[PDB]
Amino acid sequence: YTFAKFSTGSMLLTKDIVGKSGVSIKRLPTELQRKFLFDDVYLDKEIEKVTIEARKSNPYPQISESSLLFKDALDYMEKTSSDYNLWKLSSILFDPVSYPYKTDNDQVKMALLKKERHCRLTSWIVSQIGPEIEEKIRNSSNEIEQIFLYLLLNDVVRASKLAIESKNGHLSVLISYLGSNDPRIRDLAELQLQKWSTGGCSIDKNISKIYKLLSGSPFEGLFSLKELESEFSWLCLLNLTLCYGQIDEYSLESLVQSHLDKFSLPYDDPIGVIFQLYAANENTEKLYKEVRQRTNALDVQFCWYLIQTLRFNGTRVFSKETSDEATFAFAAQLEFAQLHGHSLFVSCFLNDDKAAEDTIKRLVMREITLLRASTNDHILNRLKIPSQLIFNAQALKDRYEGSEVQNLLDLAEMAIVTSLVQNNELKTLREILNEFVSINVFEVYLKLVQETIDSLISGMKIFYVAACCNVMSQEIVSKILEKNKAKLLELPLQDLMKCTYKI
Amino acid sequence: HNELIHDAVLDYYGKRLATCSSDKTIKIFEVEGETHKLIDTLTGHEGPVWRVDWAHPKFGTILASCSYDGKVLIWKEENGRWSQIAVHAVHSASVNSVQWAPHEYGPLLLVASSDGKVSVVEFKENGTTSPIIIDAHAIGVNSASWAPATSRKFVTGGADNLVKIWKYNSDAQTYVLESTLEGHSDWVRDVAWSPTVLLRSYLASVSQDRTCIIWTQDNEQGPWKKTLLKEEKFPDVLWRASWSLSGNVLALSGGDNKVTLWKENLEGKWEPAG
Repeated sequence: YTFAKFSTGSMLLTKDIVGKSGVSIKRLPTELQRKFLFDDVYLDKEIEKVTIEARKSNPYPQISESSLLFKDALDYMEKTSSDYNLWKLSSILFDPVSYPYKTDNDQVKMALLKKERHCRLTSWIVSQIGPEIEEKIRNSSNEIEQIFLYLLLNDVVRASKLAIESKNGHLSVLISYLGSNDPRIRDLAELQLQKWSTGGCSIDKNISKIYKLLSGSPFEGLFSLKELESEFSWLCLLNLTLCYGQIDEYSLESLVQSHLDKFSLPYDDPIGVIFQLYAANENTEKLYKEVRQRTNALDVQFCWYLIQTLRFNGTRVFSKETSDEATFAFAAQLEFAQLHGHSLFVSCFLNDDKAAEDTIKRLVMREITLLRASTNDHILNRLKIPSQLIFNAQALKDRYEGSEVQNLLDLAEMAIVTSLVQNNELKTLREILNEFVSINVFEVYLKLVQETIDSLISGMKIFYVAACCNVMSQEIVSKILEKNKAKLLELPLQDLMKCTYKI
Repeated sequence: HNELIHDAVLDYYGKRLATCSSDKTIKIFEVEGETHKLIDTLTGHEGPVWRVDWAHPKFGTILASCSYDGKVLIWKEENGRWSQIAVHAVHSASVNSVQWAPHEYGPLLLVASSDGKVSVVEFKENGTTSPIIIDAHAIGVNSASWAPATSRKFVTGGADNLVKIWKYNSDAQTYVLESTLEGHSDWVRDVAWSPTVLLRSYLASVSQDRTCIIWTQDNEQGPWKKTLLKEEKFPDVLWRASWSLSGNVLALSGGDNKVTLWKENLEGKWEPAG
């Protein structure tokens, strides 16, 4: 026999005859594997990037402005880790570029922004493929092949130089065109290729490759580099499409898409996934959903961050429901990590007001104690946690540990019971007046000081146990003090012993 | 000496644990990571205490336990000294489950005994009990779990392999049965309603025939959907089945000495996690 249920603080107790209690306090294994999340500084700086506004259907906080960028996380990761690569590439493709220099008109601006982005993407790809190709150049035994490989590293100049040196001068000149998108050169190169591929008794295997690069359509083609699929990282070939490929005529997106249309990427590879989401443009969400059911390369946190960035930057569009789905999932992972402040922060990116309300409330009340320590916990409860919720939760924590100002801001009767000094009573009376049970009020008014009515009220309250008896005894004492004939008898009509002594 | 505790419960804030074993005693602990210091022992049952269950702290410190002696015993800590304030044994056999309602309902209790009964014990103004009982299952009831909601309902797992969903009705004043569900070949050990206020509702029904059916209702209308968590019998009989609050994770206590964990994926089907 075994037993196990989930805790309030979502964790698990099981039969365990090895402890002291006969159960085990198990810290639920958190899927959330990303170091900087457990450090509260990240969370503070992350809240600094947000503008919280109360809802239009309730007072609960939800995010109005976010300036979060893939860029921002990079400081908290190793520049060597694959994770860093994911976040970086994601920054390059999705975070807005700024172009500081003023531009004659705005379509120009747009064009510059495209060139900049393109240049960074292609410099980065070259960063990645770098060693692969350098290895390949190490092992080549043929100069023209080396020239080609230098083109694989998007180094037009060293290709040109080696050409020059290996006495391949004309080629060298031709090479200098790579990366200007001169359509003349494009159609000429392609022409030369058809002429060869119709007779052309023999053309060197790598010169044809280089001409194919000048053609602007290196796989899309009839002398196709597609077979290099088996000799190079998919990223390496994509570099070829992006650098040569037809830069001007295409948007970065539809260009990348063009390439992807020619080659299936491995399902599990995440830098692949990011390119696909980037290229998918018109239906990122569609693809994102597809990506979800196929692989786990994108983690809960990343998927949430992505969706949120794209949402708050106009970059892309996601369903309220998909954004909320992502948000739920991550908030939950966080709560499993006992990261309540952080889960709380994430919970605010919910679109559904009802759900936000519930989630937030439930968590704050269940976990108020921990959420009231440092200033990094203060800014937390100064997200826009409703005054009501915070004190209410705090009221609950007092009833359970065995407050009054919060109550002032049934239960009230029980509080009066616990209280059973004059100044405190007066303050309570003032609070009650401000708010404006009736029996208690009459009694208080009498104490501060019709009398029969107050008496009947107090008796009724007593009937409605220890506190009531105390109040009755107090009233008796007060009456005795006042006395110190028929009216007195009417008012009168251990306690029993006292009554007997009185009679 | 504590070779076989049957149930343990954690309080709202998780500072005070209450285990209950077969020697009839209910031990209360002040937990603190590694060190749960025994603070109490409670002897008032005439048989193995099957289950314990704290109430919402809105009602002070109350704990309703149910034991083999057919009696439900309500306890309460009072100035640091425990005292059996009430009792409710209108059940002619071993009482199995006892689970409080959502605190919005008042201080309602849910008892489920082998005499095929399930009661909902209100605690009035005098603190005295107001029992309104119903017949739940033929050959006995092993468990009964509450449902949250915003039209109240609960689930019951039977000894006739049924899983019933009852709802309150002002016309009847007694909970009227609204839907029963059939899918097990042996005593439905435990049934659990999930606290997920999300698009749909989830029920994990563990059973003796080593299955765990999951009843996912689309919404308020369209009936449930049968989904055998996995389609192979577990190496041994399953006992308990609990949902997680944040996340909708399912914990399964099989009689095979580990607890498994199952999460729903975008297929709609369930996958292990741990």
